[PDB]
Amino acid sequence: MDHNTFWFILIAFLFSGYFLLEGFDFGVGILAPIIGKDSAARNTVIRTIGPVWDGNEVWLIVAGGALFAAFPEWYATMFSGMYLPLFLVLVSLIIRVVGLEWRKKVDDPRWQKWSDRAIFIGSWTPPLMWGFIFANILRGMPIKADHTIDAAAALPGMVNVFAILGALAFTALFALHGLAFIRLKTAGRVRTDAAKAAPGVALLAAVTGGPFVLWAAIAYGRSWSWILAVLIIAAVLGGAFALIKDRDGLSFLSTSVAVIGVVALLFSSLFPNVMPTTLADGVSLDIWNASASHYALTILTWTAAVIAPLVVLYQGWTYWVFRKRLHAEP
Amino acid sequence: MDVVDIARWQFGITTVYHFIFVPLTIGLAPLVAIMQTFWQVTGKEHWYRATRFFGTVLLINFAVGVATGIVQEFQFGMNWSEYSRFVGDVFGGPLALEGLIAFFLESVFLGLWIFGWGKIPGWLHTASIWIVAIATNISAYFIIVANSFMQHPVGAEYNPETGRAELTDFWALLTNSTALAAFPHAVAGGFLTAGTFVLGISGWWIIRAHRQSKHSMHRPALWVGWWTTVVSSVALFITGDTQAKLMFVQQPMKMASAGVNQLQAAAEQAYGPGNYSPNLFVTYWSFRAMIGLMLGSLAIAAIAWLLLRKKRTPTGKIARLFQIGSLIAIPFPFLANSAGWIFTEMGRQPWVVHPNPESAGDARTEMIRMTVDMGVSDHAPWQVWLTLIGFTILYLILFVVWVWLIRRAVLIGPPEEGAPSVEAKTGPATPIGSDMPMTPLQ
Ligand code: HDD
Ligand code: HEB
Ligand code: HEB
Repeated sequence: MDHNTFWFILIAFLFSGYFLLEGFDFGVGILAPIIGKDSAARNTVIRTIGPVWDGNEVWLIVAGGALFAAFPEWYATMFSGMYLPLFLVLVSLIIRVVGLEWRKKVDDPRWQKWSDRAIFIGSWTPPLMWGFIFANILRGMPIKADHTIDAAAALPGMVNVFAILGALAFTALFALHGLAFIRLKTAGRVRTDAAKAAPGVALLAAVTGGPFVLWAAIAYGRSWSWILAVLIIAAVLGGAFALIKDRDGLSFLSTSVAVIGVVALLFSSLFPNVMPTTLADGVSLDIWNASASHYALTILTWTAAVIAPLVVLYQGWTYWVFRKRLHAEP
Repeated sequence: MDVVDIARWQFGITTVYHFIFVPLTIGLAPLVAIMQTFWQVTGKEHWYRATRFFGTVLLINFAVGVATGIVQEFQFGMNWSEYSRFVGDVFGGPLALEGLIAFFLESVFLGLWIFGWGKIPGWLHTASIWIVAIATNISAYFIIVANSFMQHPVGAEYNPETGRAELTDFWALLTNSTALAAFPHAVAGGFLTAGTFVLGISGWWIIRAHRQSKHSMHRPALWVGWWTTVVSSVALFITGDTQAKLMFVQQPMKMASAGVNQLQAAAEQAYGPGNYSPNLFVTYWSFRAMIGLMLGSLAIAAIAWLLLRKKRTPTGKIARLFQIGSLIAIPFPFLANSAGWIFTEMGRQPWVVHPNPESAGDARTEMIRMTVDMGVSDHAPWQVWLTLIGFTILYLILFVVWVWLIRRAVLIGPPEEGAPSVEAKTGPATPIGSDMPMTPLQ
């Protein structure tokens, strides 16, 4: 295939790795004060993602950088049009960074409660606002002839039913993903508490993502987009089901398939376009008018093919080192 | 005030906050790795205590360094879309490589260092901290390659069809003389920061312990910091001299601000009418500040050597003056790094991508220039005001908590233990105050 198609697929892969790894991250963060109900339990829940959340954050960093290098026009238009939503994502991410890293610098209840507030904000805002952003990307934006979005007139238009439903769907999906992750990476009473809170998280995922995934597949997708949406819904159901059957390995795998399917749907229903225009006079961005040079794509392809597999290898080795399930002291 | 200057202020504030914390990481990850290697090979307990103490400081600094970093990468396209379009072909490659190699290495292996003490062999733990140090240096290199393309664009050709500078020589971009000169200098700046910090804290604690085995870690750590400070000062002098020679040729307007009228005339008669000079005051005082604060670090190093020779320890009012001098000298390299980068970015003005002087004749590369007014994403000013205020307040809170938390860790002092203990689950990465209230009782 062309290099443009290859780098569209690579950006989709980077965003899927992000939304997958940072997805359980946000699920663990959201469900820490919901499942914990206790300092010992909440600390173990946060400790599940402690050693590996920085790498998950990096995946986002690389998604942004590679979308800047492969598709500069896409990077500029998406990030300038969606200014304030991205600002909210970034503020919550900063607050989560400090809330997670500084959590153990002080052994005091006031410090821990402020850390919990930081973790709450940084685990709730990013899923919501990423769903908002990506639903608006798929629906379309007021893109002009110069590939520029006003972002002040476009902001009220962004607040629509499809974007709100996407936000809720992303939050529910990442909550289910983090729940399956907690089931996989904990032992003792914390795991049982996660099982106790499984029904509510599942129901919300099934009732919000399903409508959203089907709507996005049908209205703005292709003829097989409904097939992909059915796969996503079935993956969510299997993940919720495998959790009940104590298949915490298979539950996390199924919710993983669900998240990657959501990303694959959002990008395949977008391809070949990269930024659908809502203005008739304006021009939509695709993998050709919004792209880097062939030489730049060649250099990027070489470096990415050489380095990214090694990154995945040693990150997986780290996840293997920290494979042992955590326990909660009384 | 219009959106351009608000966006400039936001970028400046956010990334000045970021490089408040970057140099300490750049210098201290290597120093912590060195201290832990010493503990591994020599076996002495005081090296383990030094590892724990300065690794506590390192982890606090690394935390605030990551968040400010996150905003900078996105801020690029959020606030400077036209810039992000003109250069993303050639500028975005170094950013992608930085994230893919250096950020992944440092994040993954610092997670291992913080959490995987007994889960891996101790030599592999020291390898993890060494990898984090090397990865921080690599990230410095790739970021500096990107900024040096901004300062001195090479390896790019203008494409009139896309109206955009496009990558045509990857090797010329990576081995840009501006990048190859500015990278060692930023590394030596980070090392000066960390060495000054270690030296000041260790001298303060030597005096404090004398006034009050368990504190035996201060003198070896003091000498580690002393050697780091001296070597980094020499490296800074050499690399800054190299960069001065480069800046003479590539960016005559920067040094003329550190003649300005002749260069302004040539600029307006080559790129059209308009101001083409930086802020003379800010440039002048940043450059001088980038120097005087190094003078301060050297002063503290010399005084520490004078007072602490031959295992000596001051006992009079000299001891109190030495403690005060150490604590006062600690912020000097942070301010020096900030001043140097402020000089760089303000003297870059009014260009977000500077016109390469050698590229003037070449038509196929003469259009790689861009100004700051033409590179900003057009926003309603209330949005930029909102983001600037939010970032400034959040960063002020983070910096205040950071100072408080390092002060708490330092005041707690070195760990009583000299070797990791299965009980209390402590290791070379455990923070000093991890088992103490917000205000420790003693
Ligand atoms: C000379 C060194 C240097 C310079 C000039 C910069 N940085 Fe930086 N950055 C680092 C050196 C560094 C680091 C030292 O490697 C940090 C700080 C602490 C850390 O963990 O990594 C880092 C972290 C860091 C992170 C966190 C990613 C992660 O580790 O998870 C991001 C997203 C950025 N930076 C982005 C930037 C951007 C967009 C810059 C310019 C506009 C920039 N940095 C200037
Ligand atoms: C390339 C990459 C990069 C980098 C690395 C950097 C790094 C840095 N930086 Fe930068 N910037 C940039 C890119 C960049 N940058 C840009 C693009 C801009 C836009 C233009 C202007 O604003 O100037 C800025 C801008 C800017 C500013 C503002 C100025 C004006 O006026 O405008 C400042 C202050 C700064 C500082 C800084 C620092 C300190 C540092 C160290 C860390 N900054
Ligand atoms: C660390 C601390 C420090 C120090 C000490 C120093 C010291 C010094 N220095 Fe520096 N810088 C710095 C930090 C610093 N620094 C920085 C940060 C910067 C930015 C980046 C670069 O550039 O590289 C600079 C930069 C820089 C430059 C260039 C600028 C531009 O780029 O434009 C020069 C020329 C120099 C010189 C010098 C000298 C001569 C000295 C002696 C005094 N500096």
